[PDB]
Amino acid sequence: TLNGGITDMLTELANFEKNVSQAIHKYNAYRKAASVIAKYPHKIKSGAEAKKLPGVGTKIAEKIDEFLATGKLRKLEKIRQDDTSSSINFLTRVSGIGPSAARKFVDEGIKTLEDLRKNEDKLNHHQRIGLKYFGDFEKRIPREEMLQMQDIVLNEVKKVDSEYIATVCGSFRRGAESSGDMDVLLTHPSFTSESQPKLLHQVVEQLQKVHFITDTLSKGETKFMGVCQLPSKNDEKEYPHRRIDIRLIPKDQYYCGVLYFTGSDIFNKNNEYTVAGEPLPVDSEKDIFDYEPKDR
DNA sequence: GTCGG
DNA sequence: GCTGATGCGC
DNA sequence: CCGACGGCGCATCAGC
Ligand SMILES: *P(=O)(O)OC[C@@H]1O[C@H](n2cc(F)c(N)nc2=O)CS1
Ligand SMILES: [Mn+2]
Ligand code: NA
Ligand code: NA
Ligand code: NA
Ligand code: NA
Repeated sequence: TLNGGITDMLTELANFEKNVSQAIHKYNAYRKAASVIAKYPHKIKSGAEAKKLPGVGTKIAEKIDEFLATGKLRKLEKIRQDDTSSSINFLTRVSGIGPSAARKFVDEGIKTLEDLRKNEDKLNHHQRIGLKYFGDFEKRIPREEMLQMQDIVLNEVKKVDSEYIATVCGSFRRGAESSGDMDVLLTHPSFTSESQPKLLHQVVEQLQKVHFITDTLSKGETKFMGVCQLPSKNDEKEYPHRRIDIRLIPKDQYYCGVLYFTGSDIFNKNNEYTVAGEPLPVDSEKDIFDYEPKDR
């Protein structure tokens, strides 16, 4: 809301550091700064005022000054008009195209999605899938669809083996009314940290079998990443294709896993598996609290 | 780019 | 053919 | 001044 022009500017500069300059620590400096300014409850009137906040320093303060005087940054204006840099930044929006792959393409004169379409042969598997669903992957998912998606996953996991346990984590578990993707945690009593069968593959295969899963970006023994889609009517309009992650965790580390991927971000910082220690037994998420998703 | 040893 | 490094997403 | 700044699974590349 307040400082939005400032926060948009910073997030834009951040994206240029990451995607074009390949300077990841500066990308995080701009994001840290964008985040503290976003939570600052006043409208900022000067650089010096901003500078007081942790993560805002001399250079960001002078930039805030230029923006406040002119509504612009010479530097950002210039790079947006720049064909190379601007194209590199844009292509990274395609899932599977990082900063390195974006620069090689634009060096060969491949600058748009149309150019990408004409050169399928030059893309790897992840990248074709990302191109194909380019607009779908940017859409958010309504809760209502997430509940329908949840219904399909719990039903089908349970069909393969009733001893599986599955939990849809992320913001959704925290009760959020939209979500960026679907993250699912899976375990099975026979998979323990000190032990294993194709417990991921059988679940992925059942969901492909009923046409919930439509494509595969990556798939190993522990982690699957891919695309899914709700069924529609022949009459009604098609659902967008959605991202879905599935992680197989051992039973002991499960509730430690759930806790971690359920979050939120800020809440956790207050490990994933959990002066070297010795591994404590957990039958539930509350054993950890001992040693509620919604209010987070 | 910002922080802090 | 194998291992170790890098790119990528999150 | 000058180094830290996050870790991990999977796909794919570089190198032997
Ligand atoms: P995605 O569904 O965006 O995020 C869920 C989990 O959060 C963890 N996470 C996210 C992230 F963006 C970064 N950089 N690190 C990280 O550990 C793991 S996936
Ligand atoms: Mn997610
Ligand atoms: Na500051
Ligand atoms: Na990308
Ligand atoms: Na780049
Ligand atoms: Na995810």
